Amino acid sequence: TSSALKGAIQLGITHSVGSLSQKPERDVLMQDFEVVESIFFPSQGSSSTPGHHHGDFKFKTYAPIAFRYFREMFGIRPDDYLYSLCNEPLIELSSLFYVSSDDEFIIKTVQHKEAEFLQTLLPGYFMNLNQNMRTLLPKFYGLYCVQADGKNIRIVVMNNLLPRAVPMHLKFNLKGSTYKRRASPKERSKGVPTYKDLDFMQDMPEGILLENDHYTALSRTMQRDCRVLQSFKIMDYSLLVGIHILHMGGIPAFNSKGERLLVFIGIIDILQSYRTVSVHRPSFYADRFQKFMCSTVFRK
Amino acid sequence: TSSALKGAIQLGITHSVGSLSQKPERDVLMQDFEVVESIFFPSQGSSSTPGHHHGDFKFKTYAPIAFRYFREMFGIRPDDYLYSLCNEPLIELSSLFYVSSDDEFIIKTVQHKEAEFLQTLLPGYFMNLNQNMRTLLPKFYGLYCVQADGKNIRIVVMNNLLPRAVPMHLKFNLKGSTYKRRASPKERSKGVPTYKDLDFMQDMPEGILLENDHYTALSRTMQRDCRVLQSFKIMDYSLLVGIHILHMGGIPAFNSKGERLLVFIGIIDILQSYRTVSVHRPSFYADRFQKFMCSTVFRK
Ligand SMILES: Nc1ncnc2c1ncn2[C@@H]1O[C@H](COP(=O)(O)OP(=O)(O)OP(=O)(O)O)[C@@H](O)[C@H]1O
Ligand SMILES: Nc1ncnc2c1ncn2[C@@H]1O[C@H](COP(=O)(O)OP(=O)(O)OP(=O)(O)O)[C@@H](O)[C@H]1O
Ligand SMILES: [Ca+2]
Ligand SMILES: [Ca+2]
Ligand SMILES: [Ca+2]
Ligand SMILES: [Ca+2]
Repeated sequence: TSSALKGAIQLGITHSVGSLSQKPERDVLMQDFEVVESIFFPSQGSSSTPGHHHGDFKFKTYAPIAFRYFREMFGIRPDDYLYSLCNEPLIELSSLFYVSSDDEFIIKTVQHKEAEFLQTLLPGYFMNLNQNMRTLLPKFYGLYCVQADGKNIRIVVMNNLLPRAVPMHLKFNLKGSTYKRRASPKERSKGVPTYKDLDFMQDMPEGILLENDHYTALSRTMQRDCRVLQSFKIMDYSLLVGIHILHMGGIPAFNSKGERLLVFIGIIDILQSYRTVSVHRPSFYADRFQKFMCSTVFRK
Repeated sequence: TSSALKGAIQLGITHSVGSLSQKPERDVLMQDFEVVESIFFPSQGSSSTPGHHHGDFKFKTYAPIAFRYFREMFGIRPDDYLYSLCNEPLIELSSLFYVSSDDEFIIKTVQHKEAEFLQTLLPGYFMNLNQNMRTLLPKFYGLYCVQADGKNIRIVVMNNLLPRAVPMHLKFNLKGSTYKRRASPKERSKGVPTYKDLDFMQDMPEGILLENDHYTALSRTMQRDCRVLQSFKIMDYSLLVGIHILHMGGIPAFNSKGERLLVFIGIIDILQSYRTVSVHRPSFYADRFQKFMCSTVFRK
């Protein structure tokens, strides 16, 4: 019964943000990042909580005020968040993901270790957001946890980098590494294949050309996201990249042949940190990661 | 030999920010707040350090990169900082203060406890600065420590709320408390008397009137600074207030009689925290502090 999770997500977020938009607004304080609040949904029902078809669950909203601030800094009006996520069926896919009917939000699960680490990331995330306004890291809208009979599933709601609205003719999941970085042929048979690194280097060996103008932003704001990531001892993150070819949100690019492109990029899987690996190893992953994307994958 | 401190301040800041403006710029990370860097000035001299008339000292710059960011967010070009402070004599006054020849910077000493607490305040300070852009808290430009033979003097360089450039006809140091809040008559004989709270309530008993427009900013951004301060368990801070009467930086106000004013305000002495006092006591100081200034001291 996946349906028992979709509903518990949808029920609880409504109750969480619903009750918040009545409380009046205030600034975020360091105190707000470690708050975790819990509301209880009996199948019978309660004075606070409506009854439902699914079984009894507690719904846990992590760091609620801080994600209110993050959502607003991101443009996510509360009424839209709630409608998109809690008032329309959720599609699965095949860590475990979902999407909104809208295709604007992605949900993902996260190991207890990864959610706990997100909580510690918040202040540095706040700092990066408020310094590097064109950063590529995940746009985190909320951290939640549904408590089943004796298990916890932990969800982080975040932004969809590749929306149905723009048609993606190429997909890539890149890391700057080579080992097994080649699309499992099971995946290679989708019409929407998310090719990996070796796949890239042969299919697109003259690269993705960028103007002297826009290539500089990338090189600059990636050096920034990599300095942020290695600071926090993070690894195994990919630069996900969808390409679209022509005959408004993304980057404009020129093809090896010369067709005009619009490239859509973002850094994903940033919650595995190492705070046995070496002292200087996450720095190695960053320097590689960046010297790759900003030489092999995008050039001037 | 106060002169031996003025010089050690001036020598070390030059060396600290001088060496920094050659290093290339990057974003602030949580890691940067706890850094403390030390450079050594022998009276003989060194390859790194010039010789001097004063005795040997180590100069300690606290959280250097974070204060570079704070200075820039505040408008303080590095060349100006350095000239003002390190390239012109420093005036004393009669905790121990100085000023720049310019009258734009104030220096103050801080107990080891207070400096150590500033270091912990940095991330919440970063958060407040980047949320409440019209906040009243001290503008901190740097935290430094000069190590004498066996003693340490710890300085925080910050902004002068009452500059010689505007003539102040009134001064006040207000807290929302009454006990001994009445200017020591020793001070009461200066031509520039910094009256306290009881002094205010009788000399200006019809208050400082403010437009419905500007009175709202104050009430709003003070409720914000007080929510920040009590969060950090801080007390004994005063709202310092200088008044100027007419016949461009400050607030415009109307007098009980009706003359047109320009009021200059700021919150000072915020480094005494309590992280024996009650759980809810710093909150009491804030609610009082604010319900005072935004009823007795400024009205609509
Ligand atoms: N924010 C996002 N926007 C668009 N697509 C995404 C997003 N996050 C994940 N995906 C899709 O899921 C894949 C990456 O999943 P991710 O690596 O984040 O999760 P995971 O289960 O931890 O993966 P891995 O097993 O590689 O560590 C990508 O190849 C991408 O196509
Ligand atoms: N940033 C500033 N701008 C202008 N004047 C200031 C500033 N800081 C301090 N002063 C002057 O010094 C006085 C306040 O000193 P402050 O209370 O900050 O230091 P202190 O020695 O800890 O004082 P106290 O003994 O009251 O705790 C004020 O009355 C004011 O006139
Ligand atoms: Ca991955
Ligand atoms: Ca992972
Ligand atoms: Ca004081
Ligand atoms: Ca004090």
